[PDB]
Amino acid sequence: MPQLNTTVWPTMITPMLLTLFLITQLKMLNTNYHLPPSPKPMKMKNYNKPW
Amino acid sequence: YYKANVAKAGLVDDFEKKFNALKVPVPEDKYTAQVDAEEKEDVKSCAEWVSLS
Repeated sequence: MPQLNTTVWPTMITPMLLTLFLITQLKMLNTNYHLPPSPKPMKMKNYNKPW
Repeated sequence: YYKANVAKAGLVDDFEKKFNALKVPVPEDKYTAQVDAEEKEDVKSCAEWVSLS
């Protein structure tokens, strides 16, 4: 089994740690879901006329 | 009706004299000036609030 040849094990481990812990995560951080544009038509800090 | 129908000595006549020259007290306002002042104050407050609006 070529999977047991431990000589090429760093070549398979070092890029993965860059791809899984740096690049894919930097691409998920740039995937953002903004909160809904919910517009409140009820917002009026008013008060009775000056009486 | 009270000169020619009253046979009494001048009582009608002195009554009419005392009545022709009676000073009946005309009441004074004493209350409109202060409500005018209150209207001025209220107009001031209302114009201030309107500038805010």
